[PDB]
Amino acid sequence: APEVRCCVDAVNFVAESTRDQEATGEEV
Amino acid sequence: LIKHPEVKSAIEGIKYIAETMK
Amino acid sequence: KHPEVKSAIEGIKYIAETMK
Amino acid sequence: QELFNELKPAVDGANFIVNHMRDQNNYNEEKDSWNRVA
Amino acid sequence: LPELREVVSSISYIARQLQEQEDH
Repeated sequence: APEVRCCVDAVNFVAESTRDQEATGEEV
Repeated sequence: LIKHPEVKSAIEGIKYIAETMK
Repeated sequence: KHPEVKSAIEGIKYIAETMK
Repeated sequence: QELFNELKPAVDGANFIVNHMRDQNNYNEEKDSWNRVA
Repeated sequence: LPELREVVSSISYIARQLQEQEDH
């Protein structure tokens, strides 16, 4: 179902945003 | 799962989180 | 058991460990 | 359906997380409105 | 299903942390 696709994409987007915040925080 | 309102609310919630942080 | 679902699971785990 | 009964705490937690995020965003929006008034 | 159990544990931990933040 498309639900699986978009929910997985949203969760992955949140994970990558967290990773970017950690990398930015490591540079600071 | 499809008929349950809580699962749909949770799905739309994760969509809301993703869009708001974007 | 697609790679994307496992990636999402690992992302949830990463969020939990980050807050830990 | 043991699967849904076992996943129900996860659904409740996700809904709680969503409600927390929505309330926080509304709070921040009202703070922004006060900033614009200032 | 260790993956789903780990996901449930992570979600429950996240909710617990946010509830602790709410009380604080």
